[PDB]
Amino acid sequence: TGAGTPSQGKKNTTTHTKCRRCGEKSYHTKKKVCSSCGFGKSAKRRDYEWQSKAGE
Amino acid sequence: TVLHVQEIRDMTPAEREAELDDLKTELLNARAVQAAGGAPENPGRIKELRKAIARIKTIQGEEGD
Amino acid sequence: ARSAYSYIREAWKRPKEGQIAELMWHRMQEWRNEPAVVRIERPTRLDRARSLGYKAKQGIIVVRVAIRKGSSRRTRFNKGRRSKRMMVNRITRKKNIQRIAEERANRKFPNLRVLNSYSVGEDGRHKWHEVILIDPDHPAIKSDDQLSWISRTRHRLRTFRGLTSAGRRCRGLRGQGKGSEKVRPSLRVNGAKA
Amino acid sequence: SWDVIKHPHVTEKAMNDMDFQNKLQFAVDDRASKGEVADAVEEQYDVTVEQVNTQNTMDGEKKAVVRLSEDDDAQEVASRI
Amino acid sequence: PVYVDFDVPADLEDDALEALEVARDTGAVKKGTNETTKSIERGSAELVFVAEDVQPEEIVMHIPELADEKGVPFIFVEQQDDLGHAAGLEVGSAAAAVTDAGAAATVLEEIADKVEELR
Amino acid sequence: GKKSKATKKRLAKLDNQNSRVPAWVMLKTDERNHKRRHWRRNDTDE
RNA sequence: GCACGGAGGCGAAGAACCAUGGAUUUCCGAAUGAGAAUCUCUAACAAUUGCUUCGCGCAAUGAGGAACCCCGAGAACUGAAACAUCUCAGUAUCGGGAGGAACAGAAAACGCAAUGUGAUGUCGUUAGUAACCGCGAGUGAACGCGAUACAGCCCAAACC
RNA sequence: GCUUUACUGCAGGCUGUCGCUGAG
Ligand SMILES: [Cl-]
Ligand SMILES: [Cl-]
Ligand SMILES: [K+]
Ligand SMILES: [Mg+2]
Ligand SMILES: [Mg+2]
Ligand SMILES: [Mg+2]
Ligand SMILES: [Mg+2]
Ligand SMILES: [Mg+2]
Ligand SMILES: [Mg+2]
Ligand SMILES: [Mg+2]
Ligand SMILES: [Mg+2]
Ligand SMILES: [Mg+2]
Ligand SMILES: [Mg+2]
Ligand code: NA
Ligand code: NA
Ligand code: NA
Ligand code: NA
Ligand code: NA
Ligand code: NA
Ligand code: NA
Ligand code: NA
Ligand code: NA
Ligand code: NA
Ligand code: NA
Ligand code: NA
Repeated sequence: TGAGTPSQGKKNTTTHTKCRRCGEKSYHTKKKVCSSCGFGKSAKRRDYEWQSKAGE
Repeated sequence: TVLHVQEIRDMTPAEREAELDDLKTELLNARAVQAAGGAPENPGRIKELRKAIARIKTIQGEEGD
Repeated sequence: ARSAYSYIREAWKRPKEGQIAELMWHRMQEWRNEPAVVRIERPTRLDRARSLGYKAKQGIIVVRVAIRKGSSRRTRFNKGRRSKRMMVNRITRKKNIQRIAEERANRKFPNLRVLNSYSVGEDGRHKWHEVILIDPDHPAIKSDDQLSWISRTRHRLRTFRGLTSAGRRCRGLRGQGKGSEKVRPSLRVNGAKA
Repeated sequence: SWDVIKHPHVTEKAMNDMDFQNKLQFAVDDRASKGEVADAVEEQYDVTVEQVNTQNTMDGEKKAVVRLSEDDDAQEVASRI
Repeated sequence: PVYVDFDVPADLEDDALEALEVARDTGAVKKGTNETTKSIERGSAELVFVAEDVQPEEIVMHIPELADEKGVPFIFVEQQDDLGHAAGLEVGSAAAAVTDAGAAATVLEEIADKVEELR
Repeated sequence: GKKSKATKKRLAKLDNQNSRVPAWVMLKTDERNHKRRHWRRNDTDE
């Protein structure tokens, strides 16, 4: 079976959903953790410095 | 408009509540007429009815009911 | 005449001698069955605490903290590293155990602030220190002309910024002259070179 | 504080229920239970509510189908508004 | 415990505390370990009391040997608050000193004897 | 699929946001809905 | 309101509009009764603490913020025309935390060695000087001086 | 990337010593 097109057919699972905390569709409903704001893992909001050029 | 602030304050706590429940019903019947696509409207009032209600509520808080 | 305190001090100069020696052998046994952070009604070293700022007053807390001995508990590298940085065993942290203690204690008492801390011995693997903490919200401390300074907002979380006792000493700020070129007025401002 | 009744839901189907089954349909706040819907209705129109059916609509609001006792007449209650 | 080498019978203790109370009213007494310590050093101490329920034990450790090399007699009390109350304090006390008894210099002197004998 | 009362509310808003700028606004502005979302060509969140 | 339509309305009971103060202020959210993709289930400072009338009674913490600041963790590409110490660099990045600024600070100092200076930052200079270093490549201060601004105190103990 | 008696190091294992550690 091709890992391409023919393997695209089984993708009827729901994972990342609208996050109750930040409103982005990144709340992983299996993990109960948001990939965007960290809701469900961190009380503090997710944020890293590599999200921007070092000097900015 | 047809209902000023002085007049709301010249009411007794029991008169505002009576006036309130009065406006709420005018409003509620206004909305029913609108919900039925009713044209006998006068948009300026359904708007006023909301402001009058706010004022009354505002005063109720000021006077302590 | 010598203060009664002066005796408590004298005894602790050589914690492995005479009476205090047998006291430690006794205590530690109970200590090793105690938690990481245990509040205690009275300082084991009265002279010490009082000397540091302690007072048998409302809003003043003391707690004994157990920290593991030895170098840094470090994980080996999982990617490319030059020999110099393939280190594991001999690497030691730049924060002394006493300072770790101060922090652990402080976290256990979120509303309190660290005043000072002192050692109370160690066995083969532990190291115990007692930390004096203060409730910057309790009047009597707000009203104490000798401690009310710690109630100031500018002092929120003193330990975590190293504004402590051992904090400043650990930051190499002891000397005012030669040697402190990279220490004062702050390690970070000196580009982290001490 | 929110009010239970929002406004009368008037549509061809609502009409049929009112004319043929003595039922009044309303747009009610979605936090309102059938019982709350029942009381509010009786108090607002002075009638006897027999049964209430609810449905959360694809309009973001809750719809309530209220049946009045044979004693009352929906057609008449609705005609005064 | 570590600074306690002999046990004081319940009764002896009572005669001791009894003497202390009359001491505070008839003579002079020092309340608190510090004040107690200075007495032994300044020699003005005739009889010194030391609790057995003191924690930490460092606060008192020195009393015994300090008193032995100063000739001043000392006795052990079991309860810390009994010593306090007896000395006339609303709080407890780790140690006390009878600085010149009063209407008890007799009974007292004999308690010192009873203890010396208690080895 | 089984949707919840909250979900249903959202899908609902989206459907509404999928109406066209009323004619009157055209006149009142002397003269486009950039948020037009087809159910087949577009994909909603969640 | 943007927004110049239609209908209607408000304003001399001084509206619009602006300033300050006040009312209201759904749900999720540190999110704190418990659970949950913004809803639900049967009184709530959840959790950790301080005081304690030992009762959540009185209080604290939590999270945010453009960067700045302070305390910890800590690369590699690269340079050395290879490369290992060295360099990139205590940089990037990561953990913890404060403020409106932080940090530092009233000598167990300096050491133009003196019959001298006199808390601390910072700026200019001292200086690519001294010092480091396969003594390669590279790395790199301080005292002092001139300025800015200046400010000096509180415990522990002895004796009570 | 991989290999090894290539160069340099780093974990890990074994072993001596110190501290925990005391009585005859
Ligand atoms: Cl702190
Ligand atoms: Cl000079
Ligand atoms: K390198
Ligand atoms: Mg693949
Ligand atoms: Mg249903
Ligand atoms: Mg439609
Ligand atoms: Mg909650
Ligand atoms: Mg390389
Ligand atoms: Mg190279
Ligand atoms: Mg600075
Ligand atoms: Mg070369
Ligand atoms: Mg360098
Ligand atoms: Mg110098
Ligand atoms: Na704290
Ligand atoms: Na250094
Ligand atoms: Na509606
Ligand atoms: Na779609
Ligand atoms: Na508001
Ligand atoms: Na709280
Ligand atoms: Na309580
Ligand atoms: Na090269
Ligand atoms: Na190469
Ligand atoms: Na080198
Ligand atoms: Na000169
Ligand atoms: Na390869």
